[PDB]
This record gives sequence, structure tokens and C-alpha cells, in this order.
Amino acid sequence: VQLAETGGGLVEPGGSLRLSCAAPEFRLQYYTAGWFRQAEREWVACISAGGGVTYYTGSVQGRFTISRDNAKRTVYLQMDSLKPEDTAVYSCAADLEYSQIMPSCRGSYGVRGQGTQVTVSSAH
Amino acid sequence: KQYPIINFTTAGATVQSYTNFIRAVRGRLTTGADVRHEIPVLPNRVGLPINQRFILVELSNHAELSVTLALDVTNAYVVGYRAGNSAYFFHPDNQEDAEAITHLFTDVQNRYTFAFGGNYDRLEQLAGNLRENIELGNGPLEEAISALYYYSTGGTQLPTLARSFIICIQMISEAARFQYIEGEMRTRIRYNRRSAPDPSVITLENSWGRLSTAIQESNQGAFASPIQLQRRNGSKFSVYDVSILIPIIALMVYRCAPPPSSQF
Ligand SMILES: [Cl-]
Ligand SMILES: [Cl-]
Ligand SMILES: [Cl-]
Ligand SMILES: [Cl-]
Ligand SMILES: [Cl-]
Repeated sequence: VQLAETGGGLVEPGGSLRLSCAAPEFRLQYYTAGWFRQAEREWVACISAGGGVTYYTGSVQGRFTISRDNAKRTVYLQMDSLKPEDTAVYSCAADLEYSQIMPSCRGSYGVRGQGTQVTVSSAH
Repeated sequence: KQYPIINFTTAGATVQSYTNFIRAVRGRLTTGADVRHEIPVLPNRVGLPINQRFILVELSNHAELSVTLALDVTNAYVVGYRAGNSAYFFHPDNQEDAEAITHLFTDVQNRYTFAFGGNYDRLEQLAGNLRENIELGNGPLEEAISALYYYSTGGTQLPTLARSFIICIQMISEAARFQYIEGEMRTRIRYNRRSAPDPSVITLENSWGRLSTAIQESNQGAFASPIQLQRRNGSKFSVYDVSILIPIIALMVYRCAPPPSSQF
């Protein structure tokens, strides 16, 4: 675990939340970054090193947005219109397999963060 | 006519960029037109023109420090390097190789030939550490580049210089020589890890010359005498035929001409 995630927690259905993933030592700015979730683990979104190309899994298309700030060596997941089914542990990773982003976020994504719980519920 | 230059940077290195780098090195080392038992041979030194004798590997890191290694095409091994306006060569084993290296880095205003050779036995002694004690990976390579650079300004001592050579030679020369070693480097890059080479890597390195001879002198791929290698856990096993080495070895040193093939 070479990445440091932050920003999860409880959110009302229909609400928004923003996750952050920062790199203390790792040069994140050079690599494709992606977010994954597990309620089996599945890819959610990925973004090219330069930030000009992104891919999203079908179930989050139009609701989630991935972005990055290379000057801060950080990657973000903006989650809008959240649903109960979005409840899961979310984790960021960087891919060192490919020099460019691959369609459907193909890659080994061998460097990762610890992950954060995101819970979508009206409770509390 | 300049020697061919291949560039690699540790800054943002990926499995893909490293793969392209090693494939380019192999492509400049040999044409691949000479193949024995499905394994390519490096150029025969006999009659090899001086302007085709070397290739250059330019390495840089995030700090924008750069060094250039010179590799001998006849064995894929590092013979010297340049950093800024200084160049350093391992001790040549004979008069003809001493003459050959005078053709390298010819503009440098500071030119040095080390009294010592560049074989691992010597480098390990100078480093005060064995290959099995020295981590390999993108990080170690980045650090080796810096150390090679700072030697020219007195910022690096000999033991660290030797350690840095051990790192560069394995991640470039040995990786070029062995598909298997390239693969071990790929794994390190994939997970951004650094670790010393296991016994299988070290013994392959030690055996490269002997394997080249065994394969080229074989009777239809069958070895005259067995060669002992090591598994990843250190256990020893014997190889009796070229077959199992085909996925392992990428390049061989030229040992002899192949047996004459019949026209029938
Ligand atoms: Cl919303
Ligand atoms: Cl390259
Ligand atoms: Cl040796
Ligand atoms: Cl060793
Ligand atoms: Cl044993």
C-alpha cells in the first residue's frame, strides 16, 4: 500500500461525496490511476496520466467523475446521485503496466491505497 | 558514423516502457539472422568493423541526471560509461580491446581506464556486497544513475560505484541476455518493488558463457555434458538439452560457426 486514500463515509441516497487519493512518495503523476470497489472487486473508473482520457463502468456512467491534480500528485473520485447499490469499500490504484490508459481500464494496477468505506443510507 | 543510442528513463517507467527498452537493446545488439536451436547469437567478433562494435544506452532519472553506458555487441556487457564530460572504462583484458574502447566517447575531455575489470567477482569485492545482497528495481536503478553521475565530481566512493555497476549490468545487460531475467525485472516494476535477485537469476548470469558453448556445440540440441542451474529457492538441477532454455535465454555469445548444413 503506497497510496493514501481519504474522504469516505455515510451519505444520503441521492447525495454527493468526494474521495481523494494522494501519493506521499510515489510519482503518481506519471501513471494511469483508477478507482475500484468491492461490496468481488470491480473497476469503477480510470484516468490517463495527463488527465485527457477517462473510462467509466456502465453502472456509474454519468454519475461518477474521476479527475486528478498532478501538481499535488492526487487523484479524485466525485460521486453524485449516489444509490444504495454504490455501498462498498472503494480503493485507488496506479497502473505501472501500460505507458498509456487502456480501454475498460485494463492493467495490473499494482500500486494501491488501503481503501475507504462508502455507505449510502438514509439512516443517521 | 555514431554508435546507435537507446534511451531509457526511470522517471515514470512502466512494464511497457522497460519492455520496449530491452527489445530495442536486443535489436541493436544483433540482427537475429544467426540462430542455433531457436536461440539468437550475438555478432562474431572476427572481422567485426569497429564502427559496429558498440551500442550506447542513455539512462536518466527524475533529477534529470544522465549517464551513458557503452555495451559491447559481442557479449552485451558494459565496458564503460560517460557522465557529463568524463568517461570511465573497465580494465581491458587484451591489447585489441584496449584499442577498441579508444573509439568510445571520443569528445570527452576527461578519460579514465579503471585498473580493475568489470566482472561480478571484482565488482562484488569492491562493493563489499554480493549480488544476492543488492536490491534491483526501478528505485535501485534511479539511485545507481545518480551514483554513477556523482562519481565524476567525487560525490560517490568506489564501493558505491561498484554496487551501482552491479545494478545497471543486471537490469540492462543480463535482462537483454535472458528473457527470464527481463521477466523478473518486469515483476519488480509492476508492483513498484525492489528486491535482491534470487539464486536462479544469479546462477543463470554465472552460466551464460557456458550455456552459450553447450548449446552451440550440442548434438541436435543434446548437451555433451550436463550443466547445473538453480531454482528460485536455491535447489540445484541439471540441464541436459537446449529445449528447456528456449524460453529462458534471449541471446548467446558467438562460440563457433554452426555445423555445415546439407543442401538436401
Ligand atoms: Cl447528488
Ligand atoms: Cl527505450
Ligand atoms: Cl565473475
Ligand atoms: Cl550473490
Ligand atoms: Cl540442492
